Amino acid sequence: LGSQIADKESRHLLFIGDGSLQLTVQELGLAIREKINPICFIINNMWNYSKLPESFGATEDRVVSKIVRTENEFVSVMKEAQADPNRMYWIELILAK
Amino acid sequence: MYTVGDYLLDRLHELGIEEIFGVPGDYNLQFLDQIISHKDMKWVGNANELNASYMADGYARTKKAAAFLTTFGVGELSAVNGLAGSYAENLPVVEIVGSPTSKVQNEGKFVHHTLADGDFKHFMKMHEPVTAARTLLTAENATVEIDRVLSALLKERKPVYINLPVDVAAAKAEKPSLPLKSTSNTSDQEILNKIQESLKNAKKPIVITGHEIISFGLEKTVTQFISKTKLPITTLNFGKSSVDEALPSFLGIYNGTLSEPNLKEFVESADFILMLGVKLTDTSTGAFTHHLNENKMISLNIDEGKIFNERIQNFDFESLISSLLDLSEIEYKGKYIDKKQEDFVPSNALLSQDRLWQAVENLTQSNETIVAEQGTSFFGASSIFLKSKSHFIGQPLWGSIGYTFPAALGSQIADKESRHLLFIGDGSLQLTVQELGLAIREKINPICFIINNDGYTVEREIHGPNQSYNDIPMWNYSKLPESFGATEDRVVSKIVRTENEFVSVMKEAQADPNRMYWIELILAKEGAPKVLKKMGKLFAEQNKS
Amino acid sequence: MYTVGDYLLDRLHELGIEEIFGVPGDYNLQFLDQIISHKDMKWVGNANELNASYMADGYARTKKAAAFLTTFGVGELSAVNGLAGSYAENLPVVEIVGSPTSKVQNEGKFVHHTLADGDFKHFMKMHEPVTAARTLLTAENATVEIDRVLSALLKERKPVYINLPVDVAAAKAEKPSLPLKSTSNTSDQEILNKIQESLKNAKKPIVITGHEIISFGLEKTVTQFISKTKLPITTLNFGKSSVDEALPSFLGIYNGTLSEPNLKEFVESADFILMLGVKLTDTSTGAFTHHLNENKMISLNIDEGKIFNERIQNFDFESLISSLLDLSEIEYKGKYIDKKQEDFVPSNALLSQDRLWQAVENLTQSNETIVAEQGTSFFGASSIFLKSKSHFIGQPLWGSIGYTFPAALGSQIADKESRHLLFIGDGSLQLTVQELGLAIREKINPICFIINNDGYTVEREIHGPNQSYNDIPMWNYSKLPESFGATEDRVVSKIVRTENEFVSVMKEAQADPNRMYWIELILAKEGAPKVLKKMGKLFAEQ
Ligand SMILES: Cc1ncc(C[n+]2csc(CCOP(=O)(O)OP(=O)(O)O)c2C)c(N)n1
Ligand SMILES: Cc1ncc(C[n+]2csc(CCOP(=O)(O)OP(=O)(O)O)c2C)c(N)n1
Ligand SMILES: [Mg+2]
Ligand SMILES: [Mg+2]
Repeated sequence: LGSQIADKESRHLLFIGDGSLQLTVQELGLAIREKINPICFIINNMWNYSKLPESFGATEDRVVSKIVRTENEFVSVMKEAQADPNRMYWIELILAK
Repeated sequence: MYTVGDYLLDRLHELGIEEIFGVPGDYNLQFLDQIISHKDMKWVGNANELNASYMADGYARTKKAAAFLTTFGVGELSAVNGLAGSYAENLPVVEIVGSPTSKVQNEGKFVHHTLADGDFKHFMKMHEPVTAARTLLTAENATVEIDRVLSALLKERKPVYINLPVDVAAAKAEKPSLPLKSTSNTSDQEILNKIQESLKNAKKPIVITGHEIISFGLEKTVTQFISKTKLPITTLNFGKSSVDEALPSFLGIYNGTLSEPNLKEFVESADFILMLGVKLTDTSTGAFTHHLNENKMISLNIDEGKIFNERIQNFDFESLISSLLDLSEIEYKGKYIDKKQEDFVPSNALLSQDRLWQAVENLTQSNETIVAEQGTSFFGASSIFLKSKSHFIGQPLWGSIGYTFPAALGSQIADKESRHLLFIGDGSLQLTVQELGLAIREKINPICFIINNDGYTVEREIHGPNQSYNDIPMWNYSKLPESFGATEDRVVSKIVRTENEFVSVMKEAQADPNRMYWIELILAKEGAPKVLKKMGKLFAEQNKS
Repeated sequence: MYTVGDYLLDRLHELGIEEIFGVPGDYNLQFLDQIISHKDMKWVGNANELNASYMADGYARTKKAAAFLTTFGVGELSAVNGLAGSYAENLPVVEIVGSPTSKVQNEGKFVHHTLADGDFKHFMKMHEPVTAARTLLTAENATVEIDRVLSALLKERKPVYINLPVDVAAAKAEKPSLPLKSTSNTSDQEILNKIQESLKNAKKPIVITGHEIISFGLEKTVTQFISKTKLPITTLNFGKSSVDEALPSFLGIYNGTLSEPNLKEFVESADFILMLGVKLTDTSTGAFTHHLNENKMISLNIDEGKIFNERIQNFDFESLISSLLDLSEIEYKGKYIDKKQEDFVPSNALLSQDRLWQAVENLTQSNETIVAEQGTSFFGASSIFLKSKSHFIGQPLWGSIGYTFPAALGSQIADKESRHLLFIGDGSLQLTVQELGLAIREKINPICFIINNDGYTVEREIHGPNQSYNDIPMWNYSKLPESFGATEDRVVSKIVRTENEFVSVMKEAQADPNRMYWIELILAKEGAPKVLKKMGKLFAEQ
């Protein structure tokens, strides 16, 4: 988030595990307030993080929430996210095996 | 000791100028020494002054300020045409003119580079209609005058002229403490609200940006404005790249009835038009076949602007544009046009005009500057959609052929990180070819395409297709670098006839950032881009006896 | 139909103009057709407008009138420097500028080649200080205006400017019946007598002629004047060849204290000076070290004159000179100085500057024109004695480098019977090289010497000998014709390093009148003519 604020011109892509995100998740508040637009991928594997932005008061005009399970879904959401520089993306990846 | 020369150069540094172009003469030597000694400034000497002025122009386009040095009389009058073109298209170029010692000027002697009438004031007078400010420096007025004219450059971004007598350059002065350069008593605030109110209300708005945006280096501002709002945007070819064409709300180039139908219909059916830094010229409006209803339009320019046919006098162009970012609750929720872009599949077919530009569009990459000379090149190239973070240089208002060669080189020097692609016709290259020397010396690496169609095709399309005045001597263009002293480790020379060859050489060139490419394209004389088939008939119609 | 365009061209024919130079543009295309149609006029299109203007200048020098065509804005402003130089050295050049239709100009449209301010009058205004007359033609005023400005050209032999809108060129007009264009007479008669009386009395007179003689094509008059009288004569370098240098009473070039001592002493000890068409400039008077006492001098110029420090305003320059033939009983019985004609003996020694010009002087032939660019070339070449019926082109007042290349070509076209020898430096050739194309197309046969001394030597001699701004990118000059599409049956390329090589190539070139010669001379960067060793120190002083 800090880095993203440091350079608005560089689109940040975050890859964090659900376990770790829990430790600092509260900064989701700041993300919403500061209207910054990173692409956050939260890899699964204990709470239901998908609907976290909504809890922190974000609307679909601010944060877009996704769940990805397949390859097609992944490709689609990646392109969709990169295509939209004006919103933050909150993407839950479910990895196989 | 610190001198007037030093002062001028430090001031030029503050404008962001890192290279000065031009040609030595006896009356500008010595100041030339001062340029050398300044470590933050590099001398890039041209073959001729006209080329220098064109090169400074191109430099200004990219660096956002430029300067070149000539010698009194022969130098300045050689460059006047390029300076004229810098005035016409509004580029911030300083011309420095080294002149004889004030002792000689006052004694009114018949010295070289004069009319032997002892008058030293003719040439500055001749520069009146093509400069925003001019000055003949004295030891006394120097600092004031330098600051006056450089301020005017900042204000208007039009070229300015400084006559620097030998002895005046060597005269004492103190380092500048205060920097160079209100709100129009915030009369800009009313305008912003009217723009904002109009934009909130519009069911289908169009932003049209133009050359003046480039003049002030506001491209990134505009791009960021369009990005957040998602407002539909088009540019004229006079100001191509005043926005990032890769944005999803960029429609293409609006050029009167020569526009692609969908864009034409979008623009001309809009309920609100916001024109920023635009001038409607014959070549940029499809021979004045534009339909931009003034009653639903707010236009802003450097000098003036209009709110729904009501002229405003009093505002600050630069910050007014900048303020567009602080508008709010602007978001376009409508559709655009079908930006369906296809893929080029080459064959062994000989290279045609339309196919060339199709290939160029498909093969162009990001972080590139595209320079196109008047003629087939401009007509074809200007219609291309650029990749992200790309730039375009064309001169469709002033329209001086030969320009793009030096200009390309200047621009390339201005930003080493942006790969320049030059498209110049055989006819035009002949005007300014000598700068090939500089290209080799400066070890810059542009990709030059020379369109050899055995003459002035655009002229052949306007009038006299078969007349001898449209033929030019046929040089062997590919063998030019060798003549000018280039080796294969500096310049790569090709001749291209087919589509496959073209694709291959394009990729090969873009793949090698460390060498300049000199590519001779063989197109037919009869061959012209679709756009020009029409526009040539329209030029003839303008010039009907 | 007969048109305004036709009128202009017929008028131009009467001035003796047989070729028109320039560069096409949309606003001059239709008139360009008219040039083609006229069988008595040939279009010779250049690469750029500046080159065109230089080429028209050179043409004027020889043909005694010239014209070139440009397009509004971009064309005319490119050429302005060359036109300026035509004003400065007083050459009769017509610039025709094709402009948009009067309909477009009146509606004040933002059309190409304008500042998008709807003003069509800027560029003509910019031409004010470097033209003797200008006009923006209309359908109504055309014939009158063409005649007005072409008359001014005849009067002053300075360049003139005609703005020709597309539609105005196509507008109906009648063929001219009267030819193109006196007052002062009693003061002409007085002057002639004063000249004649002074000449009969002088125990040691000197005639000094200058550029204005060339301007009016009075060279033959002057030569015939000097021949009958046997009067001592010298020219400045500003007007070299205003007399036949082969005459026995021609002393050499007077150039202040840089003059050869004997000439210097002759001129400056004269008891009577007759200066015709002369202007004293820094470069033509050895940095103003001339000593021409005004009290023993009658000077005549186009614009004004002096009889022993008494200004005249009222006279006709041309016929006043012509009248010098109708004097009587003038015959000089005194001595001259000394023409130490010594054959050049070449060795395998590398080519030096002083040796070059010695060789050129010895090897030059009759019926030749010598063109020399500012720099080592001008300094060396201007001091040469030309052979009989020879000519010289140099531009020491305006002093625009690059000039001599196009100018040489124009002059060569002007008189196919005079073999041109061009001496241009590497530095200068870079400005105007593109005209090599035209040279090949027009199948003209000049002998071009390129003095490759690896930069601007003259600048190196004034200031900053080792500075980077005095270096130029080094081209392979000999390989230039090939690049521009010449074959060996059109252009012969040489590289010369030694004296023997030079002599050989000179003779070989002069022996072959059917091909152009492209000769690259290798001189050292430090090497400069004796004249320049001094004159360079004096430029620095200024
Ligand atoms: C149009 C123009 N630009 C610049 C100058 C300044 N200038 C005068 S002589 C000269 C050097 C030319 O050198 P070159 O042609 O190599 O001759 P060299 O003295 O080396 O034989 C220069 C740059 C000028 N006189 N005219
Ligand atoms: C300085 C200048 N001189 C003349 C013109 C007139 N003019 C405009 S385009 C053109 C022909 C360009 O021919 P070329 O570069 O060969 O283009 P192409 O054949 O690719 O159309 C001419 C002569 C001009 N615009 N600018
Ligand atoms: Mg072409
Ligand atoms: Mg040289």
